[PDB]
Amino acid sequence: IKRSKKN
Amino acid sequence: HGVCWIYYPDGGSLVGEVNEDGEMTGEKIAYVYPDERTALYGKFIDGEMIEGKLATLMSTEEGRPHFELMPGNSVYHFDKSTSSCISTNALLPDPYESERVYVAESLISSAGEGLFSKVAVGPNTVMSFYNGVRITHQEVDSRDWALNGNTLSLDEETVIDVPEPYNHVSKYCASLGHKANHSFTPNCIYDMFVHPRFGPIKCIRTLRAVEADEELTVAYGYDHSPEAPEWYQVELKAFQATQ
Ligand SMILES: Nc1ncnc2c1ncn2[C@@H]1O[C@H](CSCC[C@H](N)C(=O)O)[C@@H](O)[C@H]1O
Repeated sequence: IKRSKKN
Repeated sequence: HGVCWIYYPDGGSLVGEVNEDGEMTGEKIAYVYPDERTALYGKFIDGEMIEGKLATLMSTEEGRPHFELMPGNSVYHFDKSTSSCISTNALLPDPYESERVYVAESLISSAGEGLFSKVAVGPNTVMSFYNGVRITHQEVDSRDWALNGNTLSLDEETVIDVPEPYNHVSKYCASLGHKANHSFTPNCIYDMFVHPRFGPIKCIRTLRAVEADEELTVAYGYDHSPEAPEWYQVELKAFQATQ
């Protein structure tokens, strides 16, 4: 659902 | 003459004499990048950059820094992005980043352009900045992947993006973090960064030693199942079948 890069 | 240094977790810092109120306000305040050498010296109000000129921290004696200005008329100012404005000067590069990375054709097949190192550096070195417009997670998560190639979560409330046509260096080069391609064996990570021009953003920091001309990669970190762009899922499978 989360359509962004993450760290 | 009581000089103050304020260091951020990322390695950058603010240095100068505070006013009667105890704030970084004056014509001789400076932001020093993580290399503790590259700096933006000039007018700041309460720590906020009004007019910073490219300079070099030559030396420090008992906490007192000595800066010498770099040639040229390169001035910068706090220019935080909004949801619709990425930068007041999209074609003015960042001086620290300009000396560390460059864009070229990626070594990854069919990956377009990539970000490369200009120098050999050790682990934990900040190399590039990931600035962009600020939008909500709802806006991002509720739209097609075709529009989320450059989205990067900043925090629980904000997502940074470099939308068309800013994804083209000819249109935007203030920062270049969005040009780093993905890898499941990355040599860099996205880390928090407090920039004097861009404000709170993220940076690309090395995980280990990198050589001059080595391509910088970061793990995009999309959700996985033991949603993401097709190219990502493909490379994921290919990765699982080696190691
Ligand atoms: N490992 C990889 N394999 C194939 N394409 C990749 C990739 N990592 C990144 N990309 C490509 O780069 C996009 C993210 S932005 C990275 C910059 C981009 N290559 C450019 O030239 O502007 C993705 O949408 C995808 O098209």
